[PDB]
Order: sequence, then C-alpha cells, then structure tokens
Amino acid sequence: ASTDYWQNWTFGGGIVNAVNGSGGNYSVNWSNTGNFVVGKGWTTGSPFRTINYNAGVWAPNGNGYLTLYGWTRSPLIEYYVVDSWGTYRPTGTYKGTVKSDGGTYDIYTTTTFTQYWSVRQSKRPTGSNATITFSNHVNAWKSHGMNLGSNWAYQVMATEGYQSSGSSNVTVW
Amino acid sequence: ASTDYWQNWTFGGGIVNAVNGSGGNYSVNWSNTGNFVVGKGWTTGSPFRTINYNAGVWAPNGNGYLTLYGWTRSPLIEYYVVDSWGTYRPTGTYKGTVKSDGGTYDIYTTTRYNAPSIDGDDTTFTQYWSVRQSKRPTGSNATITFSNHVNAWKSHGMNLGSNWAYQVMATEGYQSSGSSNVTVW
Repeated sequence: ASTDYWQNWTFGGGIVNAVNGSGGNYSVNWSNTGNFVVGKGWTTGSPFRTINYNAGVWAPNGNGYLTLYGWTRSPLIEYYVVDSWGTYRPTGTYKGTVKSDGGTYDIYTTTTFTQYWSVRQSKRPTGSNATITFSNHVNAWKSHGMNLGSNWAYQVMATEGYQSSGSSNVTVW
Repeated sequence: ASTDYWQNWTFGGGIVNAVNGSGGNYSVNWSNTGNFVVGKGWTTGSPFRTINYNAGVWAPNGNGYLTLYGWTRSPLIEYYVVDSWGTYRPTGTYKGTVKSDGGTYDIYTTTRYNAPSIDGDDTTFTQYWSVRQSKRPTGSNATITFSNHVNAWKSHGMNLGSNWAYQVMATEGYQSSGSSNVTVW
C-alpha cells in the first residue's frame, strides 16, 4: 500500500539524520542527547490495518525501538507494537499476551494519559518482509480493558531513539 | 535561545527535502508537494515567547508560508503568524489588525473539521491567523513578539487554549515547489 504520511519529531539536541526516501522507504542515523520518533505511514490510522515492512538495517547502539506507533483522539491514547529494540526492552504494567505474525507479544500499559503496548517477547528477526496484523493486537488489548479512542489519528512504522546512537533503514507498505 | 524541537510533517507525494541543521538552523527544498509543515522551535509553546529568526533564503515557487505555527488544547486551536508567502496570501474571516515588530498584520479566523473520519461528526476546531499585510523583508534578523498577537486576538474574543503544545518558526507548502533556509532562536 502507498503510505501517505512522513513524520520526524526530534526533541532536544544531538544528531538525528532522518531521510524521507522514495515510496515507503526511510532511513535514520542518530547520535543524541534527546528523543525522536521518525516513521512512514498513514494519516488516518485503522484498527484493521495490516502493516508490511522490511527493516533493511536495524542497528541501535543503545536505547531505540522498531515499532508500530500511532494514536487516537476521543480519548487520547498513544499505542505501540514493538517488534525490536536496543539495550532496553520497553515494559510497563503487565496485562497479558497475544500471538500474531509468528511472534508472541507481552501486553503492557504505561502512564495523565495511558499508552498501550504490545512488545515482542524476543527481538523479531529483521531484513525480510514482515507483517504486523494490527487487528490481532487491537482485539487482544480489548480483552484486557484497553480500548482505543474513536477519532483515529496517524499510524506509522517508526524508529524511536532515546539518548543514544544508531542507524535504521526501513521500508513500509 | 536554544530551540529544543524539530518537526517535519509531510503529507502526500512529491519531493520534500527537509534538513534539521545545527543549532536553530533548518532548510527545505521541495517540489510538487501535497502538504508539508517543517519547523524548528520549542516543545512547549508560550503566549509570551519572543521568536527571533533569519530567513537566509525565502524562495517559494507557488503556495508556501513562512510562519510562526503552533497548537493549544482546551480548546484545541491551531495558530499562525505569517510573515511571508508565495503566490497565495492566506486569508479567512477578517477580525481586525495588529501592529508588531515593524509590521501590520490582519487578523483572521478559519475553521477545520475535527473528525473527518467519522460519518455524522461535523464538529470543527478554529484556527487563528495573523497575516502580515505585505511580505516581510528577509535576510536580516527578524523578531516575532508573539504576546502582541495573543493580546490582539484576545481583544477580538479569540482566546487560546490553556494546554500548550509545540511552537515553531515554520515553512509550510501546498501543491507547490520551492526552497527555504531559516535560523530560529
């Protein structure tokens, strides 16, 4: 599918070199300081979307996430489906598990507004075509009282980095 | 001041080559964009901020704004202070004028849909605009004393939200080409 949206949010200092490539491809190399969220995706998110991606490079040196990222309004909720990370596996209040796309994910909430997380139990292999069947996560979240808002905002396959260095190259469709 | 925030939102196709430069510097070269908003500024906006910038290059070929840009929540409001533009000078519902930083600005409001994805939801949110009456000269250090604008808006019943989001000196483009180079502090 044609992604129709590119986002770079960079907070604080240091280097965050994000490149908005042709079609669904992007790259980032970083060395900060702060925090960033970079990704390609869709302007209106859907609980039904299947995200295809291929992480040609996934090389965080420290704290970084390779993750579906998006939010809803009414109410405002941020959500993540984390397929890989660096030196820190993100966690929160444990809610349950979901099996999807050949992996098992732990379900967490963090905190004011709430964030919803699915975090793969081990790092997903990268370099081959991968799918995130978002509906599996959405339905699992519902079963643990984690319901998304009614007004859907953007939805991206993102690289997030926090006070670290690294490189990623990701193609999204 | 040090900026602590860089934003690039790019919607649709075309080429939008945005560069997060050192310090408060950034550039954008674009062609045949859908819509984009690129800017350097601050994660938490303030109605009292004094924004300094220098646009070393302002070269839109078509529709493009050189504008202060930000958001509030409670209520949700998107706001602009437009110093220059390309072929299209932005307008809306005329409210009055304000003098600030050597220029005169017209004050406008516009409305946008809050939930276009929801069938039967026709609720809206408001945008506030100050748009310079003539294009501001670029290439020298320029100031936007934002409080002057906030105060003028207030006097026309245009009140900003209590919860402040980001605030950037932005380049925006819409179905156009061009280039900009701006340093923000």
